Amino acid sequence: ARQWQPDIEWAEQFSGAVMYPSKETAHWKPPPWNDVDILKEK
Amino acid sequence: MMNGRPGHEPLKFLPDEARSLPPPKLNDPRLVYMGLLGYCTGLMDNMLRMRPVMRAGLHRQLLFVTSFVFAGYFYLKRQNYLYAVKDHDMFGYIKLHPEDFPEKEKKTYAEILEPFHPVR
Amino acid sequence: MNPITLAIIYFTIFLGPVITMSSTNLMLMWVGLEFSLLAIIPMLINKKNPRSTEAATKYFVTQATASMIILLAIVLNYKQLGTWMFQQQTNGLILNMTLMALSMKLGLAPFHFWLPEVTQGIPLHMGLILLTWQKIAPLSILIQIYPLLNSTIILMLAITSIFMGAWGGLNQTQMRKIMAYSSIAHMGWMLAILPYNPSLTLLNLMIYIILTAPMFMALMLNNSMTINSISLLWNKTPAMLTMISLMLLSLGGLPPLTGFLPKWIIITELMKNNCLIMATLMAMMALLNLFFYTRLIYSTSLTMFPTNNNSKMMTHQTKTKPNLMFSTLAIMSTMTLPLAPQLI
Amino acid sequence: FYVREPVNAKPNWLAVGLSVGASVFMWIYLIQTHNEDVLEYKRRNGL
Amino acid sequence: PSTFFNLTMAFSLSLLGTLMFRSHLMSTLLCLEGMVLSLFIMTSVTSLNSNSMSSMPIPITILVFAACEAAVGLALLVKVSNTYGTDYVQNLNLLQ
Amino acid sequence: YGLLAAILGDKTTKKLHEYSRVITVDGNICSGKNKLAKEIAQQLGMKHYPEAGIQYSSTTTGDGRPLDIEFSGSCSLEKFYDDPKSNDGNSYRLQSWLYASRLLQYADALEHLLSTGQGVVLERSIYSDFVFLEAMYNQGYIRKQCVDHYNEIKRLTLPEYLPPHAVIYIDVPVPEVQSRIQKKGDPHEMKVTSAYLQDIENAYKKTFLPKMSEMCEVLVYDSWEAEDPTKVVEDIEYLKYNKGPWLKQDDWTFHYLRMLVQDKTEVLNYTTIPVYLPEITIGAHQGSRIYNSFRELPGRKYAPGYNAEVGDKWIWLK
Amino acid sequence: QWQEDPEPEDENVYAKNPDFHGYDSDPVVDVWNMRAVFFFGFSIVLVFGTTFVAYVPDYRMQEWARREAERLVKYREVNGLPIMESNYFDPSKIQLPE
Amino acid sequence: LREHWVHILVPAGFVFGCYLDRKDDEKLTAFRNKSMLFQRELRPNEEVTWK
Amino acid sequence: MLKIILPSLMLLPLTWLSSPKKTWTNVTSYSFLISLTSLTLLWQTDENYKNFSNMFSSDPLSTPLIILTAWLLPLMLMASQNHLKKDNNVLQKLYISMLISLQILLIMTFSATELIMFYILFEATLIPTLIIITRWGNQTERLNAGIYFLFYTLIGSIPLLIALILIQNHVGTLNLMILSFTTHTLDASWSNNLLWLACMMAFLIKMPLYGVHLWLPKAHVEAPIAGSMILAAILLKLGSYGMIRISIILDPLTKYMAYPFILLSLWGMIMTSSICLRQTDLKSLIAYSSVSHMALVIASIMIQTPWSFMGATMLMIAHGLTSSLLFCLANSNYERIHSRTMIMARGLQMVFPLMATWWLMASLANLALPPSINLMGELFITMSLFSWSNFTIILMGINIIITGMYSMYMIITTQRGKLTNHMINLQPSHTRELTLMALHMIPLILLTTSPKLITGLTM
Ligand SMILES: Nc1ncnc2c1ncn2[C@@H]1O[C@H](COP(=O)(O)OP(=O)(O)O)[C@@H](O)[C@H]1O
Repeated sequence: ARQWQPDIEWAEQFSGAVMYPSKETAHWKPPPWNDVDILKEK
Repeated sequence: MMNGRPGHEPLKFLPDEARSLPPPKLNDPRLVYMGLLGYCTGLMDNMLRMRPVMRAGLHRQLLFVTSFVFAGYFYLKRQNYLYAVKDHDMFGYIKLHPEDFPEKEKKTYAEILEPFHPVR
Repeated sequence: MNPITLAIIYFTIFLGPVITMSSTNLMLMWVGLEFSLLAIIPMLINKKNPRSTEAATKYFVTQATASMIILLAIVLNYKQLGTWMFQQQTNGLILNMTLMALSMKLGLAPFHFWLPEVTQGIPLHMGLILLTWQKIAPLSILIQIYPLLNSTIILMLAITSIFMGAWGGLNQTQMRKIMAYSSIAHMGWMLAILPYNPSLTLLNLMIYIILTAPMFMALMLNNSMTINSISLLWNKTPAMLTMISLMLLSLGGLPPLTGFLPKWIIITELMKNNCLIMATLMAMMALLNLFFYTRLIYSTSLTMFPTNNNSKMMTHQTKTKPNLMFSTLAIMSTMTLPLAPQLI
Repeated sequence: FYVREPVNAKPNWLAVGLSVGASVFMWIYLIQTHNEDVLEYKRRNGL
Repeated sequence: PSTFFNLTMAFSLSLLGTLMFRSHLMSTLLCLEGMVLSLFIMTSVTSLNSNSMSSMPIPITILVFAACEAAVGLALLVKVSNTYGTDYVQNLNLLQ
Repeated sequence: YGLLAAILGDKTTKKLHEYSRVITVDGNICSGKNKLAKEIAQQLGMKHYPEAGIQYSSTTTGDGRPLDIEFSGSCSLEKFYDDPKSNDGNSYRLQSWLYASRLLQYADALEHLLSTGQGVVLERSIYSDFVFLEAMYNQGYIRKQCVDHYNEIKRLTLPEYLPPHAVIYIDVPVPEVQSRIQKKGDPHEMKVTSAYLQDIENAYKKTFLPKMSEMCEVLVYDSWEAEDPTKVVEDIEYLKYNKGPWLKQDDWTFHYLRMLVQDKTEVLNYTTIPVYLPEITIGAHQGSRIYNSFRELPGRKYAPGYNAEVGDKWIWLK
Repeated sequence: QWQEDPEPEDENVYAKNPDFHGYDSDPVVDVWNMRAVFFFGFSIVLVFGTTFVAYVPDYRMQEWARREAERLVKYREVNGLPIMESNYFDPSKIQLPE
Repeated sequence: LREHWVHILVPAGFVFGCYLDRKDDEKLTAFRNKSMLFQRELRPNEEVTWK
Repeated sequence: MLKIILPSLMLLPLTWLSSPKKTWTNVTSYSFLISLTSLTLLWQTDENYKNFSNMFSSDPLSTPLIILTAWLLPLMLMASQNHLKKDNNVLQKLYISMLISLQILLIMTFSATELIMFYILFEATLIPTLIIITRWGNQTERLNAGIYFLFYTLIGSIPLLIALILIQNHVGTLNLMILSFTTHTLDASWSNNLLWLACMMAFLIKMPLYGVHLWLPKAHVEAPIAGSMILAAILLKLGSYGMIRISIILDPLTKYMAYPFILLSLWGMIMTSSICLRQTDLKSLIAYSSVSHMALVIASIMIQTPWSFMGATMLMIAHGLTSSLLFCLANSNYERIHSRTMIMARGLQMVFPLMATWWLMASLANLALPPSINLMGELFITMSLFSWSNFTIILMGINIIITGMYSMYMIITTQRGKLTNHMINLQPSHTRELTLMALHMIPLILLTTSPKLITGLTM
């Protein structure tokens, strides 16, 4: 039909702080977009 | 490399010795390339800034095609010199130290037996 | 920043490399390195986000200890030769220290851990300065002392960097860190030819600067620190999709574009000097760098990733333009190859 | 036309004249340099 | 003479220190300084027994630059125990 | 506007006066805030910004004629009401576009405030948008993640902008508003489940009002105080603009804020963050078409000043 | 599910433009994009090209060599020389090793 | 030309092509009549064997 | 040779500057004439190679190709006017320009004196091709196919880069003319045995050898028709042209360093030919047909006997034209059918009478029917291979029987049998589709009349 443009799922992989997620590395989560961590009330 | 040469001009662009070399013909393909390289820069700019690609900044297009080209003549004028120094330097050494670069004399084929590997 | 402070800092960040380059008394070369360290730290924490303080505190400790090691080399030389500057006679260990130290400030090879992390927590802008106007200084010191440094170590740091940079890059998805990793790699090629033909180091740098400076001002035009973020480039600003494609393939060595020349002449010079062992392995994993470059190509250009409705809103508004430098540095970079002979 | 009228409503007459005028100074210096250059080259060497 | 090898090893013992953190940023910033003292002492020592008075400026330039260097270092340290309530390095692991 | 201008005068410090504040008036779906706003504006000459709309951005940009729905993000408040908990999620897309619209409105307001010096009345603001989403999640309108995506956009963009100086507020119990709805009859607006109106006010009462109380001046008005712009206006002129983050805004600090609002493409930079929740996603094939079509509208195919269709000239020298 | 377009059908361009030649939808571009393609394609490449290629003369000398052989065979046979002597580079020219 | 100037673009390329082509010939002019196989004395009224 | 090239470059300005409606005819009409200027190179009254200038040369081996490279650009632009007619008027002008640059680059690569000029231009052709395959590729897997096409060629390419810089130091210039008239005889060391592999491997990769040919089936499957034509007709033959000009040096080693490849190719010829026998995707079958008929070529550019070489030159030009013809008609079925499956669409002759005649002639070219250059080619490679070892006929004899079977099966299950009941009704044939074919076969008929022109350097 129409050249397959990437769907959401193809896009999903590129999210995450590491492309090829490791055993423990995957446990990590992507960095905050604002570059400012929610951190804590401290 | 070529730095440390006798007479080196410590910070000069093209020493006057480069006067002796022929000037780059303004239409040298290279300078003409730089021109096209430039026109494209101009056109590209218009595009990235979302302007009519060719019909806009006709003043800029000129600044570009004429800045790049200006740069060329004076650069090529130098790079040309640098290369010319390289020969002056290279050829001279071949002589000053002649024994190391001896003019060998090859033998004619009639004498040289070259191996024949039969394809068969 | 009180514009006055901005001036003092920026002047120092700029007087820093310039003193290094101009002076011959090594000491004065060390303080040039010291001023660069002091000037960069304020800018690094401009947002003052929690990530930033981490960045600067790492950058500073890594930079400071290396600075102290470089000074120790100068102090030791002073005793082995009264001169304040490296000479033919210099003890080999004295020079090797300077290589390791300077390879830490430049962040090459087994000391490549700080750069990717500081490149991740600093803004895109200060990222460029931290990557390209802070490499000029240390490299100057090395290029000056090339006749004396060891061919073995440099090569090892060179090859290592190429590998680390490549391998690191493959996994990364954050752009800032993809660039940090590329810089490690290119920095590697540069230091490979230093012992043999310094003049080529200065080409493999300029081209890297003329390639990276457009690439980053591209990343920030849309301020995308994610590939997913750069992938929606097609909606935010469609024209830069064409040149972003060529510049990234240019950063890797593919033949029609300007990026091949640095790798080609470095390989020609190394084969001229007989390192056909080393050069071969470098070129091969250099090919790994293009894989992650093209994976980004895929997401940003060759394939159109899905975007968000709120993007239509950003299209409406006039897009603040990219400075002229982008163009002049995109073209001179993507296609100058037909003019290579003069460049070298 | 434009509610928020374009900042670039019309050319920056200055930006034209320093862009046009600058380029015409470039050429007149460049072409001058070449013929001047040729001469010196010619005479510097025998001819 | 040997005096120099003690100072040099002092700098290496201080080197081993800065390169092996022990959960205290302040202590490190303090080790770092131990080097500058060792460098200052060695530079002054050789300049003094070479009677090279033209170089004494350096022993001090080394200290002046090192002091500010440390000033910057401590301001980063204060910035850290303002964001994390401690100077402990482990906290500095967000950039992973 | 840039450091150059700021360096040479052009300081927001020299352009501020007592009447110069950011005042928002927030109420339920029908609090008569529209009226109070205009008046307060008329009182201090404050530029009265209208509530943010689907096509508020289009009126903002270029010609200003209203855009086609799909060009403006395909959001219907009309469909919001007639089809709550819709399969396509028009309600969330409506809310996300609304947040982007007020982000543009608030930023345009701040740009007028720091440049002209005149104050601004913005009715509802990014600060008072969450009540609609809170009520929508309290209802079946939006699901939990949808909420998280809005909160993430809010946390990323709202902190940068300075808070409303004061937040004039009206209150009229749910019965009142429903009745007020009946007076201006509109099939869609009419069918708004009360509990949803209950959830909107509840948020202001509980969340928005005290939240801002600590941050900005809070003036709550009963309907009766309302419809009496004079009295409310009087009270505003009465409150003391002291408590709040605005106190630290030195000229050299305002400059950077100005340069932000001066750049709309950044104001909403984080509004387009690549978080792929299904309602928000354009989709590449549909998005490409909508783009080729929005970008081909006259005067839009090229930057302002360069598209000849609408009558721009001098393009060959610009 | 995300918003995206419904599959676009492919038009029967032969329903309108019943004279469709396959190049473009509007008819005149169609006609003028075959009147120039059959012409520049067949009429002056397959014809003028084959004419010129056919008339390339003695391509790679193989029209010259069937005569030079004939005079050489004429000359060698009548003078009694071997028609294709068995060594080409004369043995005298060669300086063999020892 | 009502926007048919485009046509000349390609033809023109051929002309400049042949011109630049001649230029190369002019450059590679050594051995004009020194090619052993074709070394001949210029016939009357001919200053170039091949131009 | 700057008329075959400069006028070509100018095509790019014409694709961009020209009207959106008239862009297609200006480009196709002009490159047809660009092919006519290309025909002038064929005028070689003498043996001496025509060295146009320092960097640009054309000898018997390159000339038959430069003309084919110029010829297909018109055709490529005519086969992609349908798909790519649904684009935005700036995606087209990009595709047209991409196709234009391929032959500009390919014309130069085939017409290049310096071997590294070949390398730079050689590996550049990947940029235009990868864009054509990845950007416009219909299937979800073209991102993958593009990766395979870039890495297999690239990993082979960097060894050649090191090798050619290596010979330049060893001999002192990479000029094909000199390298030929100079004494470069490798010395059968262990290292040289590596040099030889370095130079040949990059060429052997894009000329699919049995070991590394997986890139070509994957690439042509999702590639658009214009990309598949370019890969089969000109792109794969870049590898063959390289092997002919590079083995002038490395003269002694290939006598004994070729056995590995020769056996890989001849056994490969049988297995690649056979899997064509049961492959459901038609484009898949043509691609493996291309691998097998190209496996014959690497087995003639390695035996290195005069006849092999021109057998190779005959087959490469001939198979190039035939393969495209097959890939072009496969596309016409794909666009109406909307599926690559061979089993669907049975009986077409009943509904598309002529396309079937083109299908029949293309298949007869595919198998070796005798008054065709395709057969002359195989007959010659077959002869030399027999000379190398009389046993070779067995393996080059199982391939001929298999090649007949799959070539006719494509005709028997696609263009005969009962008509498919009611697939989307199959609209009649456009005149473009038929010409695009006629333009492929009319030259195949004309070349078969005078085979001398495409015979190679050897004869
Ligand atoms: N987040 C939201 N979701 C749905 N509708 C909204 C939202 N924010 C504002 N609106 C719309 O704004 C309108 C305000 O009512 P209206 O009588 O037009 O003005 P006022 O609120 O001043 O009385 C409501 O009808 C409501 O549908």
